[PDB]
Amino acid sequence: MFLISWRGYWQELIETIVWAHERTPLANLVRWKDKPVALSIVQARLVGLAHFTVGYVLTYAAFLIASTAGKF
Amino acid sequence: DFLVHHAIALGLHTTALILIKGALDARGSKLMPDKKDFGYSFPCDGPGRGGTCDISAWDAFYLAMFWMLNTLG
Amino acid sequence: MDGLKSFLSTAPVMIMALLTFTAGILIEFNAFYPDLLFHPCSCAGDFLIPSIIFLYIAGWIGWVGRSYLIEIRESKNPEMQEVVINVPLAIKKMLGGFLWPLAAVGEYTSGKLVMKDSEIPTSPR
Amino acid sequence: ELSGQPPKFGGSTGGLLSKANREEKYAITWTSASEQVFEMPTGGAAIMNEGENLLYLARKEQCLALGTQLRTKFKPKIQDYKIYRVYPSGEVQYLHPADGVFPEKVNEGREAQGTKTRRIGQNPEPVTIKFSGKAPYE
Amino acid sequence: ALNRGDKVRIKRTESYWYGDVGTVASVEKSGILYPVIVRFDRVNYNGFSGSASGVNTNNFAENELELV
Amino acid sequence: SHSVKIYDTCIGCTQCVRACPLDVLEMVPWDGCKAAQIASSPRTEDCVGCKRCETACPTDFLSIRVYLGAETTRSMGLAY
Amino acid sequence: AALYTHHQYIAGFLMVGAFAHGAIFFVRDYDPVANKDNVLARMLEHKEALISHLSWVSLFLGFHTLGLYVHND
Amino acid sequence: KVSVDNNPVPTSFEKWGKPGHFDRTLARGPKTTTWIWNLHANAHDFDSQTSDLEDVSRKIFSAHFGHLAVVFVWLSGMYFHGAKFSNYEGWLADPTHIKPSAQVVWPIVGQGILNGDVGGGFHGIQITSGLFYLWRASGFTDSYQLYCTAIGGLVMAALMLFAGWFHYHVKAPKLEWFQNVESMMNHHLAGLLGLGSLGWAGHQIHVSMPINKLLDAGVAPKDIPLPHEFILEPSKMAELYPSFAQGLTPFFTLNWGVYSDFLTFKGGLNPVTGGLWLSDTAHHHLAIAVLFIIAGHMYRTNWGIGHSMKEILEAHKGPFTGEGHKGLYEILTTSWHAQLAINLALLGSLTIIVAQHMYAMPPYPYQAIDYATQLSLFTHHMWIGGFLIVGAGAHGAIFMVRDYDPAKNVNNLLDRMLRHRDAIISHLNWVCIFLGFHSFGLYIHNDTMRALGRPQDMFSDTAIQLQPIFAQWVQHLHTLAPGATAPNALATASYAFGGETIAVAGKVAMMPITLGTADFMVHHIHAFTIHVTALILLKGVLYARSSRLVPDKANLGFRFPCDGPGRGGTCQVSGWDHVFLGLFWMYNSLSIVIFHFSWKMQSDVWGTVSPDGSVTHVTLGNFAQSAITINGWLRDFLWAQAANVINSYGSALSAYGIMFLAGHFVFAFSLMFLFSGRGYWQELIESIVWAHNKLNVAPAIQPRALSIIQGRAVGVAHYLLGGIVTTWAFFLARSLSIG
Ligand code: CLA
Ligand code: CLA
Ligand code: CLA
Ligand code: CLA
Ligand SMILES: CCCCCCCCCCCCCCCC(=O)OC[C@H](COP(=O)(O)OC[C@@H](O)CO)OC(=O)CCCCCCCCCCCCCCC
Ligand SMILES: CC1=C(/C=C/C(C)=C/C=C/C(C)=C/C=C\C=C(C)\C=C\C=C(C)\C=C\C2=C(C)CCCC2(C)C)C(C)(C)CCC1
Ligand code: SF4
Repeated sequence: MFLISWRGYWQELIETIVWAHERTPLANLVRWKDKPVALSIVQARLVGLAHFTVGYVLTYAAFLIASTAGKF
Repeated sequence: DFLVHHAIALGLHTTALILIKGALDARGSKLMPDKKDFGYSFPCDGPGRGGTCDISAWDAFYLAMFWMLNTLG
Repeated sequence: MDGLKSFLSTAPVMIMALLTFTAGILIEFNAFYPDLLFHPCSCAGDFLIPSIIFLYIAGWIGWVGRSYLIEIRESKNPEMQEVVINVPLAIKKMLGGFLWPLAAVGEYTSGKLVMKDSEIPTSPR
Repeated sequence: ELSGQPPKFGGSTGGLLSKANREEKYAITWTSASEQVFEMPTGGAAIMNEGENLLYLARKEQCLALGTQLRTKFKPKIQDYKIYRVYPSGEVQYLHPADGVFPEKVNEGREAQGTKTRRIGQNPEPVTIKFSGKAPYE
Repeated sequence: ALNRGDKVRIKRTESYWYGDVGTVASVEKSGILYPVIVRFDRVNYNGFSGSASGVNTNNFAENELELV
Repeated sequence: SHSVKIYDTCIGCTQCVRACPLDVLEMVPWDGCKAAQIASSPRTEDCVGCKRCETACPTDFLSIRVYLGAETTRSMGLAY
Repeated sequence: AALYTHHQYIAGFLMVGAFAHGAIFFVRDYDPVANKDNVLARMLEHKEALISHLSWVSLFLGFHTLGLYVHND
Repeated sequence: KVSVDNNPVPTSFEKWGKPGHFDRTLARGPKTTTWIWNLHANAHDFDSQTSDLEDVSRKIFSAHFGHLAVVFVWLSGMYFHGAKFSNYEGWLADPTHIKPSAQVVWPIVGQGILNGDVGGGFHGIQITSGLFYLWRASGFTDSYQLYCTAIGGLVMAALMLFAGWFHYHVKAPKLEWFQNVESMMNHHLAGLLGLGSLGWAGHQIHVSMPINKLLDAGVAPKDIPLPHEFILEPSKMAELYPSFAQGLTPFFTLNWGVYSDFLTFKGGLNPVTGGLWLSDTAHHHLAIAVLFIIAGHMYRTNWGIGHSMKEILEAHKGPFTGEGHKGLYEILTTSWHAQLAINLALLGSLTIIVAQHMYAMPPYPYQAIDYATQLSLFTHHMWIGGFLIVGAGAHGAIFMVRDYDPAKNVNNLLDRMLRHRDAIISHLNWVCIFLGFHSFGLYIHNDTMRALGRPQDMFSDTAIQLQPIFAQWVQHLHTLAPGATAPNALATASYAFGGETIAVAGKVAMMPITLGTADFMVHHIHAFTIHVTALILLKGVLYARSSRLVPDKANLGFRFPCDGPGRGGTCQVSGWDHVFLGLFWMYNSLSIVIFHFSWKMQSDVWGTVSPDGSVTHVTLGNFAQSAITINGWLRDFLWAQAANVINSYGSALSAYGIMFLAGHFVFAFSLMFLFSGRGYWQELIESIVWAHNKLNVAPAIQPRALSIIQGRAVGVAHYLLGGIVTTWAFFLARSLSIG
């Protein structure tokens, strides 16, 4: 997701959510002290790579151990 | 065994290609002669001049990572 | 031959030419294991099959292709000669394909093979 | 102080938000010879009143997006538009046609800043300005 | 200085044509920073993504050129 | 906010000023080129960094450059 | 199996990082003056010679290695 | 109302040798490789070529004639292959034991293995197009009949091709002519669909029905008389269906019910056929035909009777919607993209309706038996319908960028909803999140509870269960419909709702598809995946012109990568980039639909019926208990059913084996483009180019990395290819091996 889809889409999707909360009664009672924004371009690549890496080793490890320990 | 070794060699060379290129053109290329002024990690340089997406040295490590994982696979 | 000219920019007519090799080539291409096993490599010389003929094929094509790009450069018609293959360029280079590595031997010796490092562009270090 | 007539408009959701009444909003005035339809940067369509108009938008980019439209999508190219930055403190601030003439046209009086007595390729090496808050372009 | 038509080699450094050969088109304005207009056989990268070509000409200083 | 700089290679084509969608640039008198004018960046407090300006300049390499910097409410194009 | 697969993934990450910081050196610490004409600087001088060849070997390995496997398949 | 310009364009071959002439940018010549790609991606973009709406409409008109021509060539190719390279006659003799096969592979490079034994002493590739099943229901009994049909196609092909030339180079219609919408509709509604449905009903009754009745008797094809012979001897057409004694005039005297001998309403499946009763489909199209001729008399034309759609639209205003449909007439008679957007949305949604209806009510003989053809025709029409409803979002957005005019849209339905686009997306955003958790989150609840040895907590028929009370209640009404809510209908429309388990040979043609919690979940996965796909595409249309991030997005165009790294980053704000992301989700959505279909029909429908009536499904009903966890899908569907294709090496199915891998390859190859950017790639080329400058072999057409858009266009192009090649091979290898 973070690797294929890029920022501008998400920034324009967030502002509609920003709209919703400001307009929603009872919820506007809570206002964020930090303006919501889409991840940076570099950030998305980083996070996208992080996920891609974690899943790479966790998938393979779980297969290495189980296949070898299960069979010996 | 003969073939997987050459496959690994492919894995080491291509990963080195990316990492080494990104290092050498880190100061700049004739697409971004003043890359040094922008630092190691920066997003890009706008759609101008054809496009400059994933042009930085940081983005070379990024593309290089996918190949290391694959080589280890 | 304005319409033929437009058919000419269409490369894959060459792929049709390749299949036509069957008329002459398929006749002799029966089994074809000639001396693949006997090599005096002081024992076990069965790696001696025709790997070398691959070099002549790519050379006759490459140098002619280079001669197509170089001969067209003299014309000063860059956009036309690239988009629509000039008959004189493709014919002369490809027709001399057998003697192509031969003229390439002359080009290498005359120093026509490698251009100047000074003349070639270098990127900022 | 200065004002105009709010364009005839049913209302949209792409308009102002909390920023307008917290931080800052922008204002844009322009004079039109007739009542005609124009596109809101906040989406939809509105019609400007004949004479002076007044419109609040949330961002400076929005006003300039409308300003360029006013000057390019009409038979009578309206170039009479003026943009202000209005704070919640009541303080207003002139912004576009800054000095008086559009920035496209060179005008005497403007002080040069951002210029460099230097080629872009002649910037210093990064090692030169090491552990100083400054970058090569400074 | 350099005459119109003279083939010239570029020694700027950041130029897409640095090391490449250009052709002097004209010399302009007497006293000016970059008077030598040069035109090039092949275009540069300049242009928004999707452009079919680039720029053919650019101004250089006389001191960063070599006659050929 | 972001930083905008102009270098001595500009040729006063003014294309950058009329490209910028936030009025960050303007032309001023200058005796360095034939057009007798140079680009300036007096209102960088409002540049988002779209780099439409760099796209427009025709010099072999850009005479105007946008060095992205500290983000602000304005420099991020936030309507909220 | 785990210890081996483990330490190689560790090693793979280190090699990438080694070139990553190797690229950062050129961006933030390299002095063309101090390193003028030395083995370090001259690498940059013919960087396109390095990369173009590192590209060829990769092209040479990938086309054939994959080629044999697809042939057999 | 005919208006035409005579010979608007000469017919010369000069332009063929001047590529990129249609655009002023490309016309002068190529300087970089980008010119080449641009020549192709702007070829059909007739809007960007000329601003004369009359001229482009003429291009489009003659573009269709060209398309109808190739479809005729293709269609004729299927008939020619069925006539000369098929075992159709062999299959018509023993439909229940012979496997349909066309296309003979040439013995070369060992590829002759793909010519597998399909019975009847015929070797070739087993087909899944259902063509053999179509031919019989159509009344084909000879190879020559198919052969003549194939020639007729080439005639039509040439005829369509001539018309395209004629209506752009000889007599091009005026812009006024294309705008005759009210009249154009009356002809399609009655001339194309009406007479088409009437005309085909004439064939079914005079050719298909009587012939196919003899194949029930098993007269065998050669003994059966020729189709036209049934007309030469009305005695023959009378001997079957006694209601031909009083042939015509009951129709004209309004007797009608006399024809009930061959115009029935059995509503079921012919138990020997396994297909819909041809007596019904004939009475059906006869009824549809009449309805369509009727519907083609509503609109205003030259005789003052009818309706003005302009009048109707404008006369539909309400409190909530201001001026209403005012102006909608205009934009739908001036903008082609406006029309195309709607036509894709419906045509695409329709092709899906075809899939979901063709499987539950098999309209062809022995179709229901062939589980491969049933799976192949279903998932096929699924994808086509899927791609079309994505383009529906593309041109829906292009209209907003190019042909939307604010002045011609003031406080109307179009303008009004653009003025709360932030409200629309904000809610569609929330629904997608709600569906997101409450569908997928359930599977994660199960997978986790399972592994923790807490099977009593997970969601299942056995444990706690979410029962589709409504869908089940709907089935109960459909099965109890005959003799009550449908008295003249003998049996229910589809036995998938409930009833007898129909069987042919030893196989299940169709039987009640019970719905459990296992089905409830995947249904809400489908609702989830659909809603996200709408969100991506819908958001792409409304924010095509402007946003709070880029108020001047409309000026940037429909197809642009971005607006620089400024504003935090503005990559993929364009409508094109909303089609880009919308494609992956159309894919992800439908993959789950076809995976639902494959497993459910295998596990809880298909299988072999013993003479006693007991059914043995191919997956033994493991669906309701395993289709409620991801590991269950990973194991009992993928890992299990993929065993067929991976072991296909050395058999006739070996193709699907290596094709299963081919898909995998281009899939990964796609990731090369989708994860990177041209910034890196251009720098790489510079080093490569230098090596050519060194040997004086640099090309005149300077090498340039692909555009940021093409980089993405190529990315999705391969990802969706491989993603479907993989499934394509997996489904065929699986379905062919099971039966
Ligand atoms: C039998 C099937 C087969 C096929 C399909 C290929 C296909 C290929 N080969 Mg291989 N090759 C083969 C057999 C085959 N080869 C055998 C049996 C040998 C042992 C001699 C080789 C030795 C060989 C070498 C050394 C190279 C290739 C290369 C290539 C690739 C680019 C050359 C080309 O065709 O483009 C069209 C032709 C040109 C563009 C111009 C000529 C380019 C060549 C190959 C260099 C000229 C040959 C020269 C005498 C030897 C190189 C110097 C050497 C000391 C390194 C291409 C994918 C090249 C490659 O992979 O680069 C990434 C490469 O350099 N091949
Ligand atoms: C399996 C998918 C895949 C494939 C085939 C490649 C292939 C390649 N990569 Mg990529 N890469 C990938 C995934 C892939 N990559 C992913 C997911 C990433 C993360 C973004 C990268 C990131 C990356 C970087 C940063 C670089 C590469 C580079 C390369 C090239 C190195 C040369 C080589 O290995 O041998 C030769 C080429 C091949 C083995 C591929 C040829 C494919 C075929 C089958 C050849 C025959 C063509 C066929 C007949 C055409 C018909 C198609 C028609 C139907 C339309 C090679 C073209 C390097 C490069 O550009 O080299 C200089 C480079 O630096 N890759
Ligand atoms: C055979 C005689 C002939 C000649 C000399 C021309 C010449 C011309 N045509 Mg016409 N045209 C013809 C027949 C002909 N056409 C037919 C039969 C049709 C109906 C399909 C058309 C429909 C048509 C349209 C709508 C337009 C033209 C245009 C033009 C002009 C520019 C287009 C161009 O040449 O690029 C060459 C382009 C191609 C050759 C396209 C080939 C790509 C494909 C794959 C064709 C599609 C399949 C095809 C219909 C069926 C082929 C297979 C089938 C036989 C089995 C040029 C003067 C254009 C114009 O006026 O310029 C602005 C214009 O817009 N033509
Ligand atoms: C009803 C039919 C229809 C028609 C008449 C059009 C017509 C048009 N479209 Mg639309 N489109 C459609 C359906 C249609 N489209 C559908 C269903 C989708 C959803 C995917 C789209 C998505 C779409 C987008 C995103 C765009 C268009 C655009 C256009 C315009 C230019 C297209 C072009 O340049 O061609 C060029 C075609 C190519 C360069 C070929 C690309 C490669 C393909 C399609 C891959 C095919 C895979 C292949 C079959 C399988 C691999 C086999 C291989 C290994 C050999 C043109 C007006 C463009 C536009 O409006 O201009 C701004 C544009 O942006 N279309
Ligand atoms: C199981 C889940 C829980 C079930 C609870 C039952 C809820 C039933 C849903 C009610 C829909 C309300 C329709 C508004 C009735 C309506 O049309 O009001 C009328 C109004 C326009 O009416 P006018 O008076 O203007 O009509 C005259 C002119 O407009 C001529 O067009 O429409 C709107 O205001 C737009 C509101 C759209 C509302 C968006 C709803 C999105 C769909 C939600 C339902 C999805 C169900 C799936 C099938 C679609
Ligand atoms: C398959 C195919 C084909 C073929 C086709 C065909 C051949 C068909 C057909 C068809 C036909 C052959 C049709 C027909 C007909 C008809 C109709 C549709 C009718 C009608 C009518 C009406 C409605 C009217 C009625 C009436 C009345 C009511 C009144 C008085 C009397 C009358 C009679 C007038 C081709 C090869 C081309 C291509 C491929 C596919
Ligand atoms: S693309 Fe490479 S550049 Fe054009 S924007 Fe998304 S990132 Fe900044």
